[PDB]
Amino acid sequence: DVWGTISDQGMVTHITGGNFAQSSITINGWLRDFLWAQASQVIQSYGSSLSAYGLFFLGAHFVWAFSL
Amino acid sequence: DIAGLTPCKDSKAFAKREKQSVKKLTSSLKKYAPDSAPALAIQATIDKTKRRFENYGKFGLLCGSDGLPHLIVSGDQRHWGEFITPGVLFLYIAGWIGWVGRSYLIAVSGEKKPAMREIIIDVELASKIIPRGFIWPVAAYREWINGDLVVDDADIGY
Amino acid sequence: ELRFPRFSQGLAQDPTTRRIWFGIATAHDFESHDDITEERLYQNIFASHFGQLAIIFLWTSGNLFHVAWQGNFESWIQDPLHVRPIAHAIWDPHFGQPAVEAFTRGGAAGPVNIAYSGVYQWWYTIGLRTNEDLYTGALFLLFLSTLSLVAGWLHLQPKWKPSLSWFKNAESRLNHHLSGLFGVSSLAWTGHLVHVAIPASRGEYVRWNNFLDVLPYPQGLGPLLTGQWNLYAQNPDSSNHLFGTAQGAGTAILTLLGGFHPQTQSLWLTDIAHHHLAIAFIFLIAGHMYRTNFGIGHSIKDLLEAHTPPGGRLGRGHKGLYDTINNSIHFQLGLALASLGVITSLVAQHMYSLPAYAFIAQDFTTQAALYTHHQYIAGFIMTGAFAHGAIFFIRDYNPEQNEDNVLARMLDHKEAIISHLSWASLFLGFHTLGLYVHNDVMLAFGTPEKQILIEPIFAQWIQSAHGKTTYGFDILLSSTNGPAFNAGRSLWLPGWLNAVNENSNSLFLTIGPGDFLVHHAIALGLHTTTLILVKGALDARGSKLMPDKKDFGYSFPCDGPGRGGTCDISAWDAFYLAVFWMLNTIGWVTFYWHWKHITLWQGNVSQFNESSTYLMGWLRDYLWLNSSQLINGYNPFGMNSLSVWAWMFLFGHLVWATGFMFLISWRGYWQELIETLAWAHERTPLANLIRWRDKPVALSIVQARLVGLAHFSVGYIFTYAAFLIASTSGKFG
Amino acid sequence: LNLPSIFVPLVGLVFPAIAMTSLFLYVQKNKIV
Amino acid sequence: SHSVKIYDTCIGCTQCVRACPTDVLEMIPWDGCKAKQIASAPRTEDCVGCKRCESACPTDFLSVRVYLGPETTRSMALSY
Amino acid sequence: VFSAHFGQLSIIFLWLSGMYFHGARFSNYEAWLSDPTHIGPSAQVVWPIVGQEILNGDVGGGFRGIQI
Ligand code: CLA
Ligand code: CLA
Ligand code: CLA
Ligand code: CLA
Ligand SMILES: CC1=C(/C=C/C(C)=C/C=C/C(C)=C/C=C/C=C(C)/C=C/C=C(C)/C=C/C2=C(C)CCCC2(C)C)C(C)(C)CCC1
Ligand code: SF4
Ligand code: SF4
Repeated sequence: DVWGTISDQGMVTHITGGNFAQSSITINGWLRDFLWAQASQVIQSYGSSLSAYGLFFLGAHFVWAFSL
Repeated sequence: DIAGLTPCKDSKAFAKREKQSVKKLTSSLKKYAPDSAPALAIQATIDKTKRRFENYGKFGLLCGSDGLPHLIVSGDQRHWGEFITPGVLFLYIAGWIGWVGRSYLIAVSGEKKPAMREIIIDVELASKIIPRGFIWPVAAYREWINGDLVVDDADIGY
Repeated sequence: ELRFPRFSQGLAQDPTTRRIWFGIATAHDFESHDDITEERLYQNIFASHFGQLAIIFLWTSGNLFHVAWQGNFESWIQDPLHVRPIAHAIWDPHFGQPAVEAFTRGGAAGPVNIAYSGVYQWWYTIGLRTNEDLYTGALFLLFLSTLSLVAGWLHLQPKWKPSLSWFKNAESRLNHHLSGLFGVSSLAWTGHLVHVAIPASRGEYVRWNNFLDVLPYPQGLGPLLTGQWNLYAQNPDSSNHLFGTAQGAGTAILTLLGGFHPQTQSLWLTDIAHHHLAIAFIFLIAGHMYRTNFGIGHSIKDLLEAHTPPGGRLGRGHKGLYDTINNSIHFQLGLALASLGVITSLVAQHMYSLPAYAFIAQDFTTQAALYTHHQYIAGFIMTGAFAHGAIFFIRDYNPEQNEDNVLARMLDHKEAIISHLSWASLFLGFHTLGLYVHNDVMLAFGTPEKQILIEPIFAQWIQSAHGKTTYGFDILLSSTNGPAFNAGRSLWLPGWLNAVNENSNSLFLTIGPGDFLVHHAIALGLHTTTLILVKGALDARGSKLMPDKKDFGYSFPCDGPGRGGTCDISAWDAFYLAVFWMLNTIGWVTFYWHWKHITLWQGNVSQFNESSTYLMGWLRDYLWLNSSQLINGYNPFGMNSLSVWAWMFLFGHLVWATGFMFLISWRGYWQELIETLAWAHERTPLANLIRWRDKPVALSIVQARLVGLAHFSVGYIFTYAAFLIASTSGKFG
Repeated sequence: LNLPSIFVPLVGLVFPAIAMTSLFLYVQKNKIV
Repeated sequence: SHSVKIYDTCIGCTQCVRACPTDVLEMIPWDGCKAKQIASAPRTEDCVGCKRCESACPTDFLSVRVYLGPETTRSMALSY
Repeated sequence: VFSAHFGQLSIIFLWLSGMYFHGARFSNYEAWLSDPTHIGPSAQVVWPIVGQEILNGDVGGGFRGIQI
């Protein structure tokens, strides 16, 4: 609802395009439109300057499961 | 060749991967001044990449259909450099470390409070025992022969 | 006998809610009941086994009746590749109209469920053709289920109760069960195949009203009696045969072809008939080994007493094991459960590579479901085997009568056994996790050519020995001029070799470095689970920390905070810890199976071959990629037929997590809280006119461990089942 | 007649009521003999 | 009610009696040790099963042992 | 307690000195001063061994490093 870009004519385009109002009212909405959709950047980061974040993503899942 | 594999010096996929990596590096190189530090770093990376591919090609490795090197560990004498010789080196070093540790523990156990010498190392004593790992395979073998390596089952207890 | 439970005075005098819970949990532990004797134990067990048979027959009859009443078996028979079979109709008053529209499928006139158990293919392969046949089968099974209850009631009356010495006649029982239950049943099923199912696979309909007149073979039993048996094989089915019809049909009944039927992609029926005939012969011979009443037969005790190595390295050998086994029912249950678990895994492995039911190989979702289902059942059985084996050491083992035999020496070198198992687990874990992490780092820095990729040379060599030509090895059955190739060249080698070298089926799939890595991970799982269970069993009677453990029984909370603290010290707790590792290992197995097959069925093997060598590949290309349809079963724009599965998916994640609550927080926190609520209720007007009669208390320590593990397991299973079924059926149906 | 419309309520609502009632009255008995 | 037992390795140190929170145990005369006394458990209907007595005992292995049994109002420590 | 609190203050000052020195020596702050909206801030750079130099990403202003 806030962050995004604006054109010369003044048309605001949001990063996720105003999907919070309709999709955040079910658990399936949080699972599909928030975690699954937005995890793409972190899981596609290998081979670029952001690959350290993918490595830490996996390592932190490992430590969490280790605590059990 | 072995298991349907192809030598990496004759693989088209291997050369394709090399060319793709070099092109990806050159695209970044074309963003900076020729004499700037980032350009020199990228050029050094490119030279290192070419050297790596050439050495992999001429060291006799085998490449699969994906175009990546694969290792052979069944005992074939054309690939001992892949597993057997480094394995001998690993065993030699590990035996040295274990042997010097055991000898320190045995030499220190005769004191009044041996535990005090386990949280505070006697460096003077350890510096006489460290060089003796150089011949651990002989010492361990002779100790095994004379029955000094192992404790009898009847004597084991707290 | 005062109140519920009537079988335990100690529980019946308990004034708290703990009376009820525990009353349910100890109902089937007959050995612990008040004033129980040895004979009544066996008799009650016999009655209970009859009950289990009755329930099983009812379950099967219900399946048949519902399929006949509400299914489309007749329609499916005529177009088996494009029609979806129907399990049962849906009548839910909570449904909305869009769901009513979405769940109407398969040509039905109302909402239905699609069946994935595979009963349509099974029942079509054995010769059933109409709904009347299904109705008659359901009624017959209803009769058998009643027979079981009547027999159970009869053998529980004073005139008809077997004595204790009857239940301990080992030789006679072994003879009857080997000869009659295995061999004769196989003979009867072979007869069914010859008289009913094989003719049905050629257009001939044989039923109970005309089976006497029709001959299974034109020349009858003449060749069997005279010995010209080869006449039963000489005219097999053609390679252009259509399964339900007479086009290309043959006349043979017993063959040795091998390979598959080109249309149905399953095993030839004549091969199955000859197989069951030979197996029946082998069991009929096996069932004559032991002595009952006729002066011939071996003696089991005398067999055990004789096999003793003369060097003394095995002590006194197998002396005394006959009574040790025959006087302990837990020992027997452990042996049986171990054997059944092994063969459950063998069934799962052999049914995916060598299908036996017509048109089931093309039904991808059904095959996935069957493999996963039977592997999870096998895992649970394997854990139970070690559980009852540990129970043996506490309850029934007698040291004096086992002096210096193999069973005692096992207890004698437990430190060596456990330490070497620990070493194996450490080695596998360190080096396998290290290789995966090295490959992940190489991928991250953009240098995939620096990975460590070990070719699975030994497995490829064995595949070559079995006939595969992919890897260029020339050995045994993969060579042209050898004794092994020559000996079978004319019997079964052509069809077998044609099947193995076809790369569309799942017979000896091509393997690479990813397969190497995942197999060493599976080995890690097996070794660690075995370590946990074995340590539980061998330390059951005591250790240095608790030298008198056997006095306290199989399951008890702890021994208090003294001597450093003693949480989770009983054998029951070792079982509890091992179940987690079992679930982990079976998860790895089923993940690997599913991903390899899903890339096979899409024609994209290189995806698996390249992504499987590092763990981010597993996370991204298997889990994340294959969820997209599943999580859109319902959304802000509408719903489709996957909605139930989507719902189930979330249901699973919930139950799993709820289990964590019982596993992490322990009892003393909850009891203090409960006291306050009791105070509050006793003080509230208009509500203190109502009184409880069982005083509420927090759950016990062992009970909490059990409840937490149960929520964990249920959530595990439901989540994976939803993902597997939705992902496969969304792509293929 | 539509048999599901009659039998689904009986198995899902009435039979559980009777069974739970009987079990509650059984576990509360002061003495069984 | 729980069961509590005393074995003849007792040295009569009296620590278990001092540790008990509901007065289950007591000391009685004996002639088998240098302290001329031994422990006893005459009031086990008031035992809660805490095992402080086992924590206090110095011999190896223990000389006082507690076996948990059927639960009562007194043994579950219910004030309601 | 008094002495230990003095020690904590010493450690915090070390942390701030490190931050300012790394900003002065290994950053693109001066370039960022002239184009804040298009340049990504960066004040950490890595040595070139075992291929980790890929983490020196293209942040702009003739500088390669890790974005902060
Ligand atoms: C020939 C005589 C005979 C026969 C037929 C039986 C039969 C039976 N006895 Mg036995 N029994 C006998 C004599 C016999 N008994 C005698 C003489 C004694 C006294 C010494 C006993 C004492 C005795 C006791 C004390 C008990 C039994 C029990 C049983 C039952 C075991 C459970 C069962 O159904 O397993 C069925 C097993 C099979 C069909 C064989 C195993 C097949 C395996 C799993 C492989 C399957 C492969 C196949 C291709 C798979 C197809 C799958 C399908 C979906 C397509 C069974 C009905 C038990 C019972 O439950 O009683 C009610 C029991 O407790 N018997
Ligand atoms: C042929 C199979 C067989 C047989 C005849 C027995 C028989 C026996 N077992 Mg053994 N056991 C088996 C298989 C078998 N076991 C298997 C496969 C396992 C491994 C899981 C075990 C593990 C095991 C343990 C650990 C113990 C026994 C014990 C017992 C005794 C009965 C205890 C009782 O009354 O529980 C009463 C039953 C319950 C309280 C029900 C428990 C149900 C669990 C928690 C899961 C239920 C979840 C539910 C389905 C959720 C549905 C949700 C829905 C939304 C889908 C008895 C001697 C006990 C014993 O002898 O102790 C000395 C004991 O402690 N067994
Ligand atoms: C970069 C490469 C690398 C790395 C980081 C490691 C790292 C490790 N290796 Mg490994 N290993 C490697 C390559 C590597 N290995 C290779 C190439 C081989 C093939 C030869 C092996 C074979 C190997 C074995 C066989 C074992 C390890 C073990 C270990 C672990 C303990 C080492 C230790 O404590 O030594 C310090 C030394 C000691 C504590 C003394 C005892 C152990 C060493 C190995 C001496 C053994 C002497 C004995 C006579 C040799 C023959 C043993 C026989 C079973 C084959 C450690 C995590 C050990 C392990 O996982 O244990 C559970 C282990 O047993 N490695
Ligand atoms: C992801 C979770 C996880 C992991 C990694 C482990 C790991 C292990 N478990 Mg555990 N376990 C878990 C979950 C896990 N468990 C759960 C949920 C349960 C159910 C309660 C159990 C129950 C359980 C039991 C009952 C047993 C084990 C055992 C084991 C060991 C098996 C052998 C092995 O692989 O050794 C290799 C070791 C490892 C893979 C551990 C990690 C090693 C790291 C990567 C080395 C490098 C460290 C790094 C340099 C340190 C930096 C940090 C810091 C200094 C800055 C191992 C230590 C068995 C055991 O002890 O066998 C001997 C055993 O008996 N586990
Ligand atoms: C603790 C205990 C217990 C338990 C136990 C158990 C649980 C066990 C298990 C075990 C197991 C689980 C085992 C397994 C095994 C297996 C084996 C041993 C196998 C083998 C195989 C073979 C040998 C094969 C071969 C071949 C091939 C491969 C190919 C073709 C040909 C032939 C066939 C030759 C009991 C009860 C006793 C009691 C006491 C205690
Ligand atoms: S368990 Fe607790 S209450 Fe019982 S005798 Fe020991 S110290 Fe006393
Ligand atoms: S603490 Fe142990 S040794 Fe001391 S009096 Fe009590 S039982 Fe005896």
